[PDB]
Amino acid sequence: IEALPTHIKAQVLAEALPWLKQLHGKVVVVKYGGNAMTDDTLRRAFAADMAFLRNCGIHPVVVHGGGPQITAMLRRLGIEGDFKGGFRVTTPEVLDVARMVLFGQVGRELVNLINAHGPYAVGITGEDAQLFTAVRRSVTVDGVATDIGLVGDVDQVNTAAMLDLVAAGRIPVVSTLAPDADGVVHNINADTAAAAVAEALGAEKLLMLTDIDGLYTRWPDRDSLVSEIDTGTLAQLLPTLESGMVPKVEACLRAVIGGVPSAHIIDGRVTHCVLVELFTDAGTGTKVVRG
Amino acid sequence: IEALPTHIKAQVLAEALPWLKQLHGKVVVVKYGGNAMTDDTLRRAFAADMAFLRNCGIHPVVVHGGGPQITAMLRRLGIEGDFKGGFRVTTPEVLDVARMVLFGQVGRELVNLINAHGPYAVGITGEDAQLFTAVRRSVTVDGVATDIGLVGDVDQVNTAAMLDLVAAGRIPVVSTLAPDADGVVHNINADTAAAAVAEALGAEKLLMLTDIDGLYTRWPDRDSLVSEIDTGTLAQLLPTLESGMVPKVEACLRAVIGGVPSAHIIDGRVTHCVLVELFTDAGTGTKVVRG
Amino acid sequence: IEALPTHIKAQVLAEALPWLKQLHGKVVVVKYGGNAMTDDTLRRAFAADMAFLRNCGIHPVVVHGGGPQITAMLRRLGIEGDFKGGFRVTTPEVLDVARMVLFGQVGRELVNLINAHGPYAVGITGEDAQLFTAVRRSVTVDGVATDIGLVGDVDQVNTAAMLDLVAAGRIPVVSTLAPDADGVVHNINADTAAAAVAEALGAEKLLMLTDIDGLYTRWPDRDSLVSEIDTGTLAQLLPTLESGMVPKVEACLRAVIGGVPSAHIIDGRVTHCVLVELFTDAGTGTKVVRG
Amino acid sequence: IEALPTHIKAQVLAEALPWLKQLHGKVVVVKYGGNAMTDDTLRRAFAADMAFLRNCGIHPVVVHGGGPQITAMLRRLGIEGDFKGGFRVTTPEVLDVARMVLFGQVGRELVNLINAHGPYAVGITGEDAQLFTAVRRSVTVDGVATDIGLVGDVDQVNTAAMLDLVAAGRIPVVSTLAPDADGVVHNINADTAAAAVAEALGAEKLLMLTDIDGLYTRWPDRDSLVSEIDTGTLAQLLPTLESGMVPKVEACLRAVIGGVPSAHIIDGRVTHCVLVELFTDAGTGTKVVRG
Amino acid sequence: IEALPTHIKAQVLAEALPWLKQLHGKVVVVKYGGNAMTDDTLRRAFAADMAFLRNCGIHPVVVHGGGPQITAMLRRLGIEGDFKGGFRVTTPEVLDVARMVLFGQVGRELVNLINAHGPYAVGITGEDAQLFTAVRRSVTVDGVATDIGLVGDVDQVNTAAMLDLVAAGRIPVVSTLAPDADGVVHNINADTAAAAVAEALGAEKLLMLTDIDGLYTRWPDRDSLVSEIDTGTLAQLLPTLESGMVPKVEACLRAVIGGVPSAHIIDGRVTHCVLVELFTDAGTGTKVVRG
Amino acid sequence: IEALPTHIKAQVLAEALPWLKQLHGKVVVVKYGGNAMTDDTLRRAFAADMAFLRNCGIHPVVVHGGGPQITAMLRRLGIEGDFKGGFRVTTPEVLDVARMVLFGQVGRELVNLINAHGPYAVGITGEDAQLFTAVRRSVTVDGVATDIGLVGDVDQVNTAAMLDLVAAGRIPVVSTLAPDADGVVHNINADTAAAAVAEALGAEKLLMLTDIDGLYTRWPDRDSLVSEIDTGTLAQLLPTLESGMVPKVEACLRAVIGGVPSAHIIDGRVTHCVLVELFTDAGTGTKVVRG
Ligand SMILES: COC(=O)c1ccc(O)c(I)c1
Ligand SMILES: COC(=O)c1ccc(O)c(I)c1
Ligand SMILES: COC(=O)c1ccc(O)c(I)c1
Repeated sequence: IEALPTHIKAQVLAEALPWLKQLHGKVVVVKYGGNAMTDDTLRRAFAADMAFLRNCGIHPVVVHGGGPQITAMLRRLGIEGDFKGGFRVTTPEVLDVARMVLFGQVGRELVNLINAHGPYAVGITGEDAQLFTAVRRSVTVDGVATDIGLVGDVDQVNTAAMLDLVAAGRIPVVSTLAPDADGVVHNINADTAAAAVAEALGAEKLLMLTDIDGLYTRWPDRDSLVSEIDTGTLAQLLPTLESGMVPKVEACLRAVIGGVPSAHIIDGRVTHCVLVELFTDAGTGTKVVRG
Repeated sequence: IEALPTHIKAQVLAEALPWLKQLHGKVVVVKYGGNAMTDDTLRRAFAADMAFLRNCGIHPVVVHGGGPQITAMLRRLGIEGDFKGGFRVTTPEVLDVARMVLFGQVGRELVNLINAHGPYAVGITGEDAQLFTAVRRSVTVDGVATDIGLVGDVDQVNTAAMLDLVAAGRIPVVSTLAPDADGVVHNINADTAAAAVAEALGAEKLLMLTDIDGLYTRWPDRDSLVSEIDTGTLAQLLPTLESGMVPKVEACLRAVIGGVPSAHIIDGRVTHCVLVELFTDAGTGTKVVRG
Repeated sequence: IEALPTHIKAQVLAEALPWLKQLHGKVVVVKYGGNAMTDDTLRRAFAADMAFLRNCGIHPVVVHGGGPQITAMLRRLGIEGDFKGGFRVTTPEVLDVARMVLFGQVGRELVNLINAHGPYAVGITGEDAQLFTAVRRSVTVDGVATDIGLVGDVDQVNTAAMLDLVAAGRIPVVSTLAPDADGVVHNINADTAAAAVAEALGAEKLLMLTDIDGLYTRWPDRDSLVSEIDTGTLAQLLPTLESGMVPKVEACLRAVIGGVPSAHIIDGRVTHCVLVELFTDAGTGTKVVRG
Repeated sequence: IEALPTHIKAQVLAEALPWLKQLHGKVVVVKYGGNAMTDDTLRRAFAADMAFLRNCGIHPVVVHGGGPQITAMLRRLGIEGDFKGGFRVTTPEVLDVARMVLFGQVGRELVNLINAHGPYAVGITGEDAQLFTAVRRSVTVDGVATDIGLVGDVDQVNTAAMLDLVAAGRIPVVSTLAPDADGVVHNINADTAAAAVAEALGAEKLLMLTDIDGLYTRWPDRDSLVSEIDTGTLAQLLPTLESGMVPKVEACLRAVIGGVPSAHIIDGRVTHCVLVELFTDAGTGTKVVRG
Repeated sequence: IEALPTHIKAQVLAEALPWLKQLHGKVVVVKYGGNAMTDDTLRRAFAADMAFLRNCGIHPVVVHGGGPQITAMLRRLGIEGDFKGGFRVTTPEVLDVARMVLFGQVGRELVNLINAHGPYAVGITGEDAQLFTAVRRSVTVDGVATDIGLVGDVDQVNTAAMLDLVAAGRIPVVSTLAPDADGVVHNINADTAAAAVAEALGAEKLLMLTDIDGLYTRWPDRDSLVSEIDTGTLAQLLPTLESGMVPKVEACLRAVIGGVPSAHIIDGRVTHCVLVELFTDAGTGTKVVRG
Repeated sequence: IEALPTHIKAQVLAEALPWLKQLHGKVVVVKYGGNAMTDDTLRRAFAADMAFLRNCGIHPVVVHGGGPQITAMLRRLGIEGDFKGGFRVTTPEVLDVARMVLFGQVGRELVNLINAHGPYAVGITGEDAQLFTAVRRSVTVDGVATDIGLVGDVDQVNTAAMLDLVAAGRIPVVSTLAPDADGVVHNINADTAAAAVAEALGAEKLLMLTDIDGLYTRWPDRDSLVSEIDTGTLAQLLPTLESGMVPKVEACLRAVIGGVPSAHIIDGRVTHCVLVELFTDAGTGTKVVRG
């Protein structure tokens, strides 16, 4: 820990200066999911890292999901699911559970972890002050698209009140639930949502915390791994990717095409992954830029 | 509805003018519980009334409880309670349920009901931006006081960020959960809490929505009912009151002694009770002032 | 007064909520003339109504005339008039009298009536801080137009300083006198002027207080009366109207065509007419919209 | 006009610099009466001088009277006066005439004269936005004091809204009429009033435009004239002064004792007297300081 | 000094009022060189004149040169010059001397002279907060252009931070040294620079303090002197001017064509020349306007 | 450089978080002298470190000296010194040289080094906008105190305009020259000055860049070195210190007693010493706190 000469303790800090300039006064949207939210030691480091950005004058906006904890509460409550394709149909009953688990349990832990370093985080959904709206989403079941309930994409973002909040010195911890135009609340996929917030707010970077080292073009060839890719190439390769990392990837493309400078798929198993990806050239992840 | 001559439609409005002057630019804390939150028609009217205040330039702050809905989720989850006196011991397991039911279910309905009239409500607990803190509370079991878990009173209120919020045009819908000084979240009794917010913010009025016509000194003598009372008399009469209305009453006294001009115990069974109590001399409730 | 059940006292208030939302933060120009300014009881109610709007966060701007009081001072002073058509020629002598009666008598009563409810009203003419200018107006005598002295229409409005004033929480009570480009003060017809202010300021509504129930297309067929009309129809019907209500009508059309959402011709004999027309669907008057 | 070498045109300007520093950003109250308001050439110069101060960043506040023009309108109207001592009893009838002559005639000329140089002046009385209040004043008739109607001294000044106005770049032209606490408007002596405004606003200087060269201790010994005097000496000499200059003098003492640095009694017959007194050491007037 | 009747002391002041209106709230760039900076009495008057403008609410920006004092320090240091044409080649050694003489000696005197009247002046070069940049300049030696070292014209001006400074009440005293795009500091000709600042800031007037009465078209015919000229005529006459006044003239044309209303070539031997040129019609100088 | 595992690249950054919280939004005064200003590689790192603080939202204020460069210019100019004790008498001739070397050479390098990372630094002396004043200082020659010319201590600091500057996002690079009350400029010892600025501005930390590892109580016993000390002990030990480090030490005590939390004597030979001392527990220097 300290058997490390100082002369180079100084050097690692001093090589963060370019990215401190790059990110000073800018929005950085961080999608936070996977194991980064399961292990206590990683969780506290993630929190402390949000504190870090905010004591450098960067404006983080956290967007979290919560698949597994939702399904655990549904079984605990004995709510039998219905499944079309692999998707659970989101009934009014399911929606209310998703809402109370995402907003009243998962988001609360992150808010309390970040607020140990200061009065920074505040939790919100699209319902609070109409910050964002949803629009119902059908999924393609297998050729035919069909309805799987009250799920949707982010429809509109109140960019104004959002950047009021972070300029006021606050870290928004977002739960991806939103009203539609008639007031009916839908659950939104947190990867998609994070790309939609990042684009609305003119974020400098989208950070996608995933449980993989990075994007392998030829999974699992160890050296197929890639550290940077354009949108156009990533687009043509999208249909050849593993099931779970497809949402993290179209989020990246919809954001970078949407004008975000770069989207990053990083390893949420590395402790302090965001500090590594933002202020260090030794990034585990993969960068996505337009092209 | 309209078989009412207009010449007096005009008169009822014009007699709201004194209380519009009294309340323009001021904080009004409304504790919202009882049946006012059970019946849909009353609920929508309560929401529309919060919208009303806010389109007159009054600054409402809603504080809600949720006893019955909490205990319903505990039984649904099969969490066996422990009971000292009549109090349920609030385990870490119970606390997390209280939190997710108060913040992720009950507060969400009120936020969505108010936001049908505009981007006004935002939900918060004392955890968000450290708005308020708690301090653990023992209750007197029966002579001896003893511990009944993670319950406490409101400890400190960030008056500053709170009045920033309402001046920004927002209606805070508060869930009474708060960190203590070491970050551990307690459940706070929503009547107490509402008196503590009202005092911190320099509210003009505390409104206590209860399921009774008003305070009867000699329950149930029909004419023992009283429309106004001082603190000192109400204090001496406190030990002679029904079990459930004692918390609504010491909240009133701790607020009015605390410098709030008046606390009001009103009938949440009357539709639009807050509009009646605030802009009309035909108030069902009972007013509490210092003396 | 109070033999009116409360359950419906509550209902009349709660049905003002849509127009409180419609009018919150907006300009409402009220032309104030006729009997509304002759009877003390109506006058005090008009004042209290301006106070009302301002304690709901609406921004009233009052524009008053004063034909009869001017001619009374001219006779009291023994100033013999000259008359072309039915118009009095406005000499420098007449102008100074009009000015001192409109600004130093009539406007002063309204300012003092409104200021019994608070420091709200301030009187002004177009001369103060160059708020508006005039341009001399000839009238068509009977085929030929000819000069009838220092009378004119509103030329330019300093929209900026005007909306500074009402955002500063003030109710402007305007006397319709204005400099021309060379500094010479003209009298302006207060109906015209009110339409010109309303258009300049982006008012939500123009309210024209008149001494009639509303606009009768076939005066005096009792049922020719109409509650709403477009500009285009009202235009084609303008040449068929009574002598005194023509100015109230072209003011309405020049304002609504000018982009004001609606102009209203209301009964200033009804006590609290503006409260009835603004927050109630039982409006005596007639609404004018574009078409 | 120009047969004046420039080398000294430069010198007179450059010797205004100390008083530009002294007066930059400060309030200067100017009481404006006497011949300064009767002759057109002097009047225009007075106006242009107010424009001058305001284009140097000084904050002038003009306070005018109007004895003779009031009595002319009373005779024109055939209102017979009643006289106790030499004072006219101010009936409700007289008050309304005073008000309409001061505010609707006299103040209007000054506003239009100043506004030829820019949108600067705005007229006001104590009735507008409750800027100042009056309190009824009895005068000592001759030993015994008695009532002479609705006349009073300035009671309270809304210092706040007043300095809002001049910081907003406006020159207030004040008519000395004010409500009392029950809303009844009194006429206030414009010398007194000017001392009361100056003290309330923390004026740097009070300027009293009078029709005399200055204060002669032994009128009419030509060399009894004095250019500067303390309060205490001026106090002891007050009972030995001419009838008309006593009000100009107790105004001076009540202001300078009230904390205004200096009061000045200047010759309103000199063209541009205020420019001479403020930016030149060749002042005709007499300075009053505390002592 | 005072044997000058006051009645006309008043008149000279009152004839400054139009130019006080013209210049209130505007930028006036004054290039300050020649004898105006050599004689102590003229220097103090120049300073006091900058103080003057700033206590009238004008925003002066001073730009100074310093040819002779630079060459004196080079000889004092024994730095042998190299000369192409009549130009000294500006070596890194020469540049550092120019910088320390212009910024650390010449500008310091002016700052301390102006700050005797108040905390107004602040010295700056283009290096401070990157206020302006330079671009290297070759001069035409005699037909062929060639390099004469680190000299350049003003490249870009941070108009924003510049007008922040003067609105903050400060008088910038500029030394004409600026970084290029790679950070290398060049010396800039102070006449050119002053025209470049004036254009960037939207100055009302450029004042060029020169050691001549004005521009003589046929030097030295006494009556060839001219008080006003357009750009187009001045352009065609530029190749027929004396060696030293050519830079003062193309500065004038590049500024007035650049949109500055007028450039003025004035006599810095006249004491208080800027006060004479700005607030008096007896200007020694010559005005340049577009045409 | 990169043969350093990342897992601990992450760790060194994450251990800066406490001092980022401690220093966010605070003033840090850095005295910059010694070798830190002689070697190019150290100089650029010092600059980049000031950039660092400013892209974390810390407010650095640099105070530099320049003994050796002054004496070099005096010899280059052939100015013979006069010496009382070991002190050079500071003649008007010497002062002007000190001023032009400190402000026009030394401060210019630091400004240009910092401005390679952004428009941040601005140079100033106490002469600019009267930011600080001096008061002449005699030194005790050897028992008797005597005059050694225009040298003094910092007299008063305009705290207001100073913190305006850094909140405006600027890094002040201060040259220690200041006017006295009569406008005469003195040279101030840059260690003293830095303690005086730090106290005036409520700095969080004073950083004293020195050419020693730290304070040795028993120089040169290698282990007499100390990492933290109180004021009271340091006071009693002051008379037993080496000649050159006495000024760095009484600056520390006058600042910490003056209410600065801590003063630090650090090794300006270590590259990036300020980054090490501020964001790392491996500090070479010695901390001074009150006691
Ligand atoms: C626009 O929304 C807000 O301002 C907001 C929402 C939730 C909060 O906890 C807080 I503090 C502010
Ligand atoms: C732009 O005009 C004004 O601001 C104004 C005019 C009259 C007043 O009585 C007041 I207070 C403000
Ligand atoms: C943009 O530059 C400045 O704000 C500035 C520069 C130098 C100063 O002495 C001062 I005070 C402000």
